[PDB]
Amino acid sequence: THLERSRHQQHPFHMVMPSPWPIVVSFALLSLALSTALTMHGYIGNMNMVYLALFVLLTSSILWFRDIVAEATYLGDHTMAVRKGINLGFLMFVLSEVLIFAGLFWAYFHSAMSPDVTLGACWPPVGIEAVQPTELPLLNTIILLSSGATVTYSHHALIAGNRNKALSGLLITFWLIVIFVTCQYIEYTNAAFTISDGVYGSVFYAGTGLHFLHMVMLAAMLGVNYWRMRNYHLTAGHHVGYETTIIYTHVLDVIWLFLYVVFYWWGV
Amino acid sequence: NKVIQLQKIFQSSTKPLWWRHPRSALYLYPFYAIFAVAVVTPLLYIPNAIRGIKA
Amino acid sequence: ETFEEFTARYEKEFDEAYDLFEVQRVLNNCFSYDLVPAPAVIEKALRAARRVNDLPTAIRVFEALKYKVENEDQYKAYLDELKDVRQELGVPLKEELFP
Amino acid sequence: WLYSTNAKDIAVLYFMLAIFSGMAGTAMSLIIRLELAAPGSQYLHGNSQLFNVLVVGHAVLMIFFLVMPALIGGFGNYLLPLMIGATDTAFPRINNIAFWVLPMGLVCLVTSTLVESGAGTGWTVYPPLSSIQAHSGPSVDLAIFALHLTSISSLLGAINFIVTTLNMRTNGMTMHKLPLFVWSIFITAFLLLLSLPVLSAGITMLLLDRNFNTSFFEVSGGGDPILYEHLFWFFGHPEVYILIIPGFGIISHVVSTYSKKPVFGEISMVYAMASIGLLGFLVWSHHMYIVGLDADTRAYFTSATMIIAIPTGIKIFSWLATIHGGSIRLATPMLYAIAFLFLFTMGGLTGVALANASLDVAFHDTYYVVGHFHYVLSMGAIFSLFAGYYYWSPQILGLNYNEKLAQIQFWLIFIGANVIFFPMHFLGINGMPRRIPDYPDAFAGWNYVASIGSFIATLSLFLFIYILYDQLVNGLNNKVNNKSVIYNKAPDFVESNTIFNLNTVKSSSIEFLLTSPPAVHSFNTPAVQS
Amino acid sequence: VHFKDGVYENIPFKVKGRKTPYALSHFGFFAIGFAVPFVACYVQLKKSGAF
Amino acid sequence: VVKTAQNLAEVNGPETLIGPGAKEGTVPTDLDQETGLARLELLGKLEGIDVFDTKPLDSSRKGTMKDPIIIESYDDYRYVGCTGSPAGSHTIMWLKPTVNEVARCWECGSVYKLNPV
Amino acid sequence: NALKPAFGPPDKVAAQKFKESLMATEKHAKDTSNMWVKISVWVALPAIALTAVNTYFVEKEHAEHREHLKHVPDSEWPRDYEFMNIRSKPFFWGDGDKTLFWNPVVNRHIEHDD
Ligand code: HEA
Ligand code: HEA
Ligand SMILES: CCCCCCCCCCC(=O)OC[C@H](COP(=O)(O)OC[C@H](O)COP(=O)(O)OC[C@@H](COC(=O)CC)OC(=O)CCC)OC(=O)CCCCCCCC
Ligand SMILES: [Cu+2]
Ligand SMILES: [Zn+2]
Repeated sequence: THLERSRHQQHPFHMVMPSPWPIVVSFALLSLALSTALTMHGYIGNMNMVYLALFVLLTSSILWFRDIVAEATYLGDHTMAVRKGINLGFLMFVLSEVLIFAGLFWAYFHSAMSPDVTLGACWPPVGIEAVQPTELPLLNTIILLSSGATVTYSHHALIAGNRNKALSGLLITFWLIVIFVTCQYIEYTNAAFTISDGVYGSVFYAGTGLHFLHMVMLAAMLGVNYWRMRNYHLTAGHHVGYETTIIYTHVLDVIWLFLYVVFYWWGV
Repeated sequence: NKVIQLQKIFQSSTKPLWWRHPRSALYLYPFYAIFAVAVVTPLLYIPNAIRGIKA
Repeated sequence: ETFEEFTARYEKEFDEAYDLFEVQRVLNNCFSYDLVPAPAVIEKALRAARRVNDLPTAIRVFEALKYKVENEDQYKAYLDELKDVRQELGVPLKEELFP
Repeated sequence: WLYSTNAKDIAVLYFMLAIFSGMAGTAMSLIIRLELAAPGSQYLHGNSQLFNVLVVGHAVLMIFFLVMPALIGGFGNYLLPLMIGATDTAFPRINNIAFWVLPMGLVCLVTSTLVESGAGTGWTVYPPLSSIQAHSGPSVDLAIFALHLTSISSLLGAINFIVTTLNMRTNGMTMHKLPLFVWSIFITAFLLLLSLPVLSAGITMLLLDRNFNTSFFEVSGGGDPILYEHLFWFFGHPEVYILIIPGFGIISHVVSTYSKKPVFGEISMVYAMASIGLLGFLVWSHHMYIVGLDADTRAYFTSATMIIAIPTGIKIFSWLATIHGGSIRLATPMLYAIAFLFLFTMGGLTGVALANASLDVAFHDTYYVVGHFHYVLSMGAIFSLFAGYYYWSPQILGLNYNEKLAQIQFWLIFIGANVIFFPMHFLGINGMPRRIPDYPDAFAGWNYVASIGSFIATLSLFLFIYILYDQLVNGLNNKVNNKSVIYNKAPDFVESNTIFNLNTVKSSSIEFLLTSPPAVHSFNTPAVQS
Repeated sequence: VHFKDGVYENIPFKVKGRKTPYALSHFGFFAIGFAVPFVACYVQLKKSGAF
Repeated sequence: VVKTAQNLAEVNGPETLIGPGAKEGTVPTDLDQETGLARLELLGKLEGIDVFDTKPLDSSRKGTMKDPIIIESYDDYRYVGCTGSPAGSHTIMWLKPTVNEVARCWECGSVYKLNPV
Repeated sequence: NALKPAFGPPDKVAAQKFKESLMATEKHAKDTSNMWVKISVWVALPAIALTAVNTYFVEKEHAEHREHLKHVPDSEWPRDYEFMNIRSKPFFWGDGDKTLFWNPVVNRHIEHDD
């Protein structure tokens, strides 16, 4: 027939209504960047406008995300190509966020590959004492190798159809990551060298610093992957809000292993 | 559980999609209160930041 | 490809012209090549204009022939060669018309 | 309307800002060149500050607020939906934040001058010059954030173009058959993705060394300022190969439209166009030959950045091959695209003279560099932006632009900006340094020659505003009289006039088969190709 | 703009039917963009002693 | 009264494209808690006929004016390409066969009609 | 009637390749997911069961090590180098705070003007 075909869309790609959260996030990125440069130089007195700028930005993301899940499970222009659009739009995105590490790995090969004169002739220098890889940093590698063996233990389990392994298998992975925040909170509270400890104090809390600033959003990504799977939002044949979480962690084994070999093993 | 229930409400709603949640009336007027202040007070201190008057 | 395969291909396509459009779109690419077309194929470029009852697309043949002849000496010997089939159809040239 | 997510109406907001930032980016260059008219500070009274503020205030409006949002935003958000066969972009909601952070990238920059200090750091914002002991106020704090808002708009503005080209084509549009303007930006989108996160660490580390005193770059602590010279310039040379690859897309469409002929070697033009993008990564310290690199490291780069002149010779000799046989219809996009083929290539010969490590040691930071990079920025990326506006203005706006008045705007740009940038090669071959408000008295010769020309080019730009006024008010009364040119392709020699109005547009792209202006839904059915 | 693909209705301007002449609102967008460095050359000279 | 479709044949409006609710204890099994137009593409993918076309136009024969090439249009102005009778033999040229006028393809010589449906 | 015959031909050849493979991938969602249960909860969780207690005991010898330095230095600090402590443009949320959270067991920073 053709009368219903003249009442529907004829191309698989999605058409979105005009949303105003585009200019809401833009106004937050102004009041983030403008206000974080004022309190460094006065003019306000208190450091809470940046705390305001981290609040209006992040609630603007979930209101952006509330309209997206209204399109994901409640309006649904997600065809095969549009499913391949985001799944390649995010797989090509993490090529950018793995290259920003090469903007921080290459500083570590700038102060240790050729020895400098302001420091000692050894890396790490005198006065600065590093943690051996046969200590609590080795717990940080095995707890992700166990994370890399439970994110795929629950990847196929959601497609498998049973909810005893699909629901409970993501709560044990979520608390495996909040416990990873606290063991990278030990070296932020018990290690000798600080952020202002010269060039070894600079890049060590940058290469491992940005690896800590991604778990705050990864655990926040599990914070909706358990809420949606309990509120029956995600499905077992079409899951984008669950697939972007696995590739957020399956590449994380590769970058942390490259982070562990030069910061700790080659870094002593 | 509410996925078919909300699908009756979201589809054929004749509303803006950011007003199409049933739990969305309280989500906006406090949000428009923190939006009406965070875009003027970083900018109202700019004539205070031109004369050297800092804090 | 060669000069002769050029002649046999475009003297064939002029026969199934059937319209004013498929004369001018085929007279175009019979003149928009690197080489110069033979008088064998241009005789079917005037018979194609007679089959469609349009005279200025037969006066525009001899003006496209004038610019793309590369020598006036190789044009008057080329003009007198076509005078056998240019006096039957009564096709003038643009300089004799003086428009 | 303000927050409509249609990709057509976003790209008209992109172009509405790239002239506002243009008439601010060239009013600063007016005062810059007015101060170099005579020795002694004439108009600036005695202030050598507000001259390293205006130079950075001008050089970043031209790069990041004119040529970036027009050749990628102003056109790529209008043509890559249209030529490929999409209805709009693949991610249309983030398509609106990629524009609306750009005025917020302006309030983060115009207020960076109005504050008490003024960021006198230059465009290459170097670490010990911009350190907190040197620059104290919040001036350079905002100048390293407006460079971050544009770094993040044009980053997600290129994720929007890899998952548009790779899946959202039509039926017969195979991967070997695309318009060259799409292969410009899709190749560019694999350089915008792989160079901007390098930059975003190279600026945030300078933020950390200014109010968090972490000493990535501070000398007291072993932090080099020479790490910045290879980490910013790792972004820097791909950045100037991003202002020219969409410039290589528009010229490949104009020069093969106003010549009634397909482009010479189209498959040869797409392989020598990613090879510019790929090999442009491997040459990033030719800017820093004198900074104390090794005698074999400079020996590699003096052989490696000459190989960028291998595929650019293919992409020029084929533009001298695609107009050899064919006709030439000298309208205004053909005038720009044929003076682009002479003034960009003279900005290429000065490229390979600067490319040597054995010859940059008598040319760095002189005015011979500014003579070289302005033949490939105001003559290679404005000559392809004027040849892209005039080529798609009445097709997109619907109104013709008084063609007899756009020819005098071409010549006042051609000879009224060659008079500025040609004597710069003479002041630099003697050794006049850059960014200076005053100079030795022997450099007052050509600096008055190059000062008479900046009123010529910026009188043509005042005329270009009037062309924009004649196009919007009585731009409908242009194609009904003999003011403009209507049909950009005149018919053939044996094509009769009464048969031309049946088969009018013999284009090779969808962009002209659409209506003028195109519809709000110009694709509501999947089109087919071959 | 969502609908009405007319002639002047893909631009957020108001070209025809304006109460005031359009050359006020067209040169007044491009000369204002020209006069922003001439107020950066004003409040930074008057602050720094010059005039 | 407004039931579901559960087959490619019946549509009869947009309110009949939803699926039925699934009980607690099991996941949605790709056919129950679906959405609509994603389910509409899936219901066509459930059968042996694609809802959308990824196939070029019939570029085998040339197409005269007495025997033209018919395209399966769905509106007035379906744009077509013309890359040859072997589909690779000449430069592309884009066309627009409108309502009861033909696109004539000056270079190749192919004639297209609309078939507006 | 006019102009509304049918959409297209229901050939049923494009079916039974995507539908039966959804059960074949379901098998690949079954036995491969059961391949990881013998190595996640049976290998990796006993691997951290011998590693966490290996680090539960070496944590306590360092938790007592910090109590020595925060108690007394017994002369003074060993006068740290010029790169270890830098205070150009001191911090803005407080007066001289090193970071968001820092204990004085490792971050004492006593000035030695002398
Ligand atoms: C996009 C790049 C771009 C462009 C177009 C220009 C254009 C111009 N620039 Fe600039 N310039 C730079 C980028 C650019 N410049 C950079 C990076 C520096 C170095 C800073 C640093 O490193 O210190 C620099 C530095 C620089 C100097 C200082 C030299 C030194 O210290 O290094 C001078 C002074 O003569 C100068 C002048 C000019 C002039 C007269 C123009 C004229 O071409 C402008 C007048 C001409 C026009 C009329 C055309 C442009 C106007 C438009 C609005 C565009 C049209 C487009 C649309 C409207 C569709 N420039
Ligand atoms: C925006 C466009 C652009 C483009 C396309 C180029 C292209 C090139 N640039 Fe340039 N360049 C800049 C913009 C650009 N540059 C800028 C903004 C700066 C820095 C200024 C600053 O720091 O402020 C700069 C700086 C810069 C330097 C640093 C000098 C210094 O600061 O000390 C050098 C030196 O190596 C250089 C070289 C080249 C070369 C070799 C090319 C080559 O790609 C060009 C090759 C092209 C051809 C040669 C012509 C066509 C080819 C032929 C006809 C055939 C082959 C040729 C022959 C066989 C001879 N550029
Ligand atoms: C911030 C924004 C500021 C913008 C300010 C920019 C100002 C630029 C203005 C340019 C302009 O408006 O010119 C277009 C206008 C209309 O032209 P048209 O395209 O309709 O075709 C006309 C017909 O085809 C031929 O016109 P004709 O040949 O019959 O007239 C002769 C004309 C030619 O001489 C000149 O152009 C220079 C003087 O001479 C005169 O008219 C002298 C009269 C005193 O042509 C004219 O009549 C121009 C008259 C002179 C205007 C002052 C010039 C100052 C340099
Ligand atoms: Cu370069
Ligand atoms: Zn054809």
